Amino acid sequence: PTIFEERHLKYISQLGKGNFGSVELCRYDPLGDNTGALVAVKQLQGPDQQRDFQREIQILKALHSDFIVKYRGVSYLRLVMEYLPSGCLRDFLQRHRARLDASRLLLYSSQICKGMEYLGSRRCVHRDLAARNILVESEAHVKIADFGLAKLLPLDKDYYVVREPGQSPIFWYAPESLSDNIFSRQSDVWSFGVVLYELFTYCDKSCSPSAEFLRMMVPALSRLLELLEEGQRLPAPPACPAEVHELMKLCWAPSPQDRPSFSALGPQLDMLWS
Ligand SMILES: *CCC(=O)N1CCC[C@@H](Nc2ncnc3[nH]ccc23)C1
Repeated sequence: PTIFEERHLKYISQLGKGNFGSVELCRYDPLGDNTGALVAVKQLQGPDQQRDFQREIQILKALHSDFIVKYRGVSYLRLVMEYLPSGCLRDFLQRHRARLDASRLLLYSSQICKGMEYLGSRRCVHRDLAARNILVESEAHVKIADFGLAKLLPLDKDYYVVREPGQSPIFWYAPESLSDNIFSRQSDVWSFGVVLYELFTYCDKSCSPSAEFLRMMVPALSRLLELLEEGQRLPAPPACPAEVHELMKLCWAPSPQDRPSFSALGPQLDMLWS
């Protein structure tokens, strides 16, 4: 049930790639007759990376929420998760933009905020919150995924300092992450603000965090950190409700201690409805 025999995991396709592993679509088919259930299987494509992967597995196994991708088990080596055929929220928002209204965007925002609130209560920093890392379960249900960069906060420290700088697109990182590699539940809040912006632009590539920050934009990271320190922010998405934009601005407070908490954002997102 929680142990998946390797010989019964039948390879179908690649669901994703992202340093230093792959997510594959597999069918767990012990009968070998193509009637078994579909599963998403993560594996490393390294000694420290192996320690990193086993930590990811321990983090995800211990998470139990409707807004967090379900852990199924392991195969001995590989992490088995539930398969969400709708895939990432980024690509989903692009294919269904003429269908999802403000209410719907607000429902996804609420569900993600509930998921982050729960991660925070687990002393877990996600570090990579973005629409491409969030999965769609159904039309009215999103779940947070990709815990490959997630960190557990020690009981006496509310932040974590990363040794080597990030390998993710710089446009989701908080100023303190860009300058000092400081990651905390508050830097996750900053990233959540960028997710709100992604939602309200339906992840449109022309006004995307990368496209729009680059045109507002010496190394690029230092230049982005300069824009941000001056108080420059991403513009309100086209037709964005003022209140949603005011929330993104709060998430984007310069000092981590001034950003609203996930528990304060939730009732506010729910009040705007869905
Ligand atoms: C945006 C493309 C996309 O759908 N992605 C990014 C690559 C990894 C994919 N992960 C994934 N897809 C389906 N079901 C999953 N369960 C766990 C991880 C899963 C998402």
